[PDB]
Amino acid sequence: PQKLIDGFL
Amino acid sequence: PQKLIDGFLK
Amino acid sequence: SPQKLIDGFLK
Amino acid sequence: MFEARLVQGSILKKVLEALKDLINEACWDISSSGVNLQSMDSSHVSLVQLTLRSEGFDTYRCDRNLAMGVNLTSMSKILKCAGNEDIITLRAEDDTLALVFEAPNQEKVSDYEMKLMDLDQLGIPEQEYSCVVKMPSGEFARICRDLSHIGDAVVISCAKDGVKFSASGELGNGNIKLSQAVTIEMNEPVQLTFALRYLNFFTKATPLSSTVTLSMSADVPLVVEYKIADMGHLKYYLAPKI
Amino acid sequence: MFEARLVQGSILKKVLEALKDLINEACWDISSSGVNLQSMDSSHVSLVQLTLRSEGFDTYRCDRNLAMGVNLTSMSKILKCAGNEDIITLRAEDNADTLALVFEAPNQEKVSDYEMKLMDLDVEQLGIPEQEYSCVVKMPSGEFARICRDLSHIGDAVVISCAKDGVKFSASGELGNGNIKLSQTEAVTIEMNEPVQLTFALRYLNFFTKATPLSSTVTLSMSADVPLVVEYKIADMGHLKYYLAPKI
Amino acid sequence: MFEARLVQGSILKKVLEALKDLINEACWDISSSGVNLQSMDSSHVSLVQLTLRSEGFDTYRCDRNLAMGVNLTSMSKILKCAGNEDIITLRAEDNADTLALVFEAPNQEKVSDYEMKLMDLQLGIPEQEYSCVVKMPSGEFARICRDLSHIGDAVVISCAKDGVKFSASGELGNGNIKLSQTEEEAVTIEMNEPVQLTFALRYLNFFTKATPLSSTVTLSMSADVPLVVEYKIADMGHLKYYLAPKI
Repeated sequence: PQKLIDGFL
Repeated sequence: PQKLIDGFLK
Repeated sequence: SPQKLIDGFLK
Repeated sequence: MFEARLVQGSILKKVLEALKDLINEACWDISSSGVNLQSMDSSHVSLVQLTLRSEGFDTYRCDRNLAMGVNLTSMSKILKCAGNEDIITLRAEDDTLALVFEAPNQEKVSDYEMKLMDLDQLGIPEQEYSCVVKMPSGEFARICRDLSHIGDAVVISCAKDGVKFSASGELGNGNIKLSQAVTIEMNEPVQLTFALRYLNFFTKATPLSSTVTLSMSADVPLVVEYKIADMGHLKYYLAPKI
Repeated sequence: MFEARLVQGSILKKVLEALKDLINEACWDISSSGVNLQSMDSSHVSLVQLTLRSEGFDTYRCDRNLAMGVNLTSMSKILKCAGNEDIITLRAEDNADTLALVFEAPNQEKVSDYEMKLMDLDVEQLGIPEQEYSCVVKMPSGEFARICRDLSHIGDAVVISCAKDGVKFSASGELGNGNIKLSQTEAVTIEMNEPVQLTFALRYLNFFTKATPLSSTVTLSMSADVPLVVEYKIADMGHLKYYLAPKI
Repeated sequence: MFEARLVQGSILKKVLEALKDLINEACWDISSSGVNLQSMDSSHVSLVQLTLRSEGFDTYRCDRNLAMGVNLTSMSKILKCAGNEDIITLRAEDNADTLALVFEAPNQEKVSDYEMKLMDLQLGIPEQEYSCVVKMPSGEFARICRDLSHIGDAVVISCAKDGVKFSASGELGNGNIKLSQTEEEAVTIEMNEPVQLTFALRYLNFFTKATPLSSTVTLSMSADVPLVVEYKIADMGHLKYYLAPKI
């Protein structure tokens, strides 16, 4: 359930 | 030596 | 090694 | 339904801080006349009895009588989310208690909600006590903290003159003498031994009143009583060491 | 030579306190624009961006852009040796192999001089693109901190629901559950294009509030299925901005 | 019988607070001239020397000289039951098997009495001149030692005409703090020759627990000999600490 910040950079 | 408070209960 | 004791300074 | 609204919600906060470190779970009797709680610690050495009169709340409603089973760890924790200036309301729709914290600015409201339990009441009949001592709360608290650094038990000795608290241990002995705001109503001199471990749980009640009353009679439990201004009282009872 | 004098040295103190507990190391971009720091925590769940503009300093010198690799834990213990009224100076030769901090007590009769090694950290400038947000909430930073501390006694995650009239914070745990509702109008100002509802790790949110000493107000910008922005303005210097990927 | 009444009880409270964390037992020399305590820490790196002159006490009686072997852990715990404004009386019979501490609540009709067994339990640092004597705020000296101990274990103290400098270095990095000459917040050097010594910050940080006894501290030093860290106890005497150097 916890997404990483990496997707959005 | 420590009494319980059971017994004083009514 | 380097920490001196206080003993030798008493009299 | 049951709905009690309390303008000074900090009372609840202080009431539960004083309870949570003695007793884990307890039963809350709700009736027309308010809230009664009566509960022993897990080792039956002490007993707590809290009275919150119904006319002490701002609004008070109670359709039917309820014996709410409450986890006081959980209720404490929730109450920590109440600010000192919040209007606290409790609500139970006849197995869930709600707590509502209304902030002064009227633009922040907190709803908390907690599952209640099914819990299975004797009590300590009131007597005339040989000695009864009204002293400042902070002082009795300080005397207990102090003396627990010397020994585990405190011999309380009461005369018409004053009251003497004594403990001894491996690292010496100590005595704290008080005279006669401190008021003694002796009808017989007493001398008793109690556990400091337990009195220091009781003194978590200290912020609820600037005064405490100690009632002593031979071979019977101590009563350490804190009057909650215009609401009722928190009463502690502690068996003696004989 | 790079050299930057800050009379209100406490800002640095409060920035290092806001960062040391979330990132261990971080690269400091030193340029004419000033200081820029971007850095994910070790688990890549959150992003920290600090800007301190060179006009916010009182003396700023830069011969050459620098990528100062800083052990924030070392810089934090050093910054804990500065007094709250001290005049702090950062200085690095153009080699950039050590960083110097100088605390001038204002009486001028006390002057400390600390020094730490810099490490080679590459600037992975990889960043969050600036964008509109569906709900931007401006509110007292202390209240946001109490909301987060409160709720984390209930559960691990908070549900932030934001409308035009109000924003709600909710957590569920084993104990029970709580909801905290804020209405509009220090004070609370909500700018909503669309209602959002997002879930977040209170654990990480509570790291961010360590920044609360930098400003009396925080802004939360959020859209759907993207990270939340918690922004603290560092008055007359820039901002410290935390980003937190959501739970889904 | 020995009996000393101290109206400013807080002094004993602070004095014991400042000894308990460095030494566990110590001998109290009770004499006509007063109280003298002179003890080394368990590892013989420091020597603490407390003097409370008899005239510092509100009343002072001492018929014979006494070596009162004292458990400072027991004593400290007892003194913690004293209020900061209590009148403290010490009492020992001449046999010296126990020590009584009486605390008179200033106004309140409350009187506390504690009692402590004594134990059966003198070489010193000769008076000397010191190349450097720094008088400086106690609080400042405390912050310096606390701060510098986050950087390293040892501090190099350097005293010159201009000022006094403290510096440490660890793996983290190095640091140094320079004081300069400027009361009570005044920094004052009486130097005779420049001095540079190295001392253990762990011990200094034990010494600074005496900071409540005086807003000033005196550092005295000469090459290859122990530093002296002195806190005057106003109208009473002093509490002195000697710390052997690291060479």
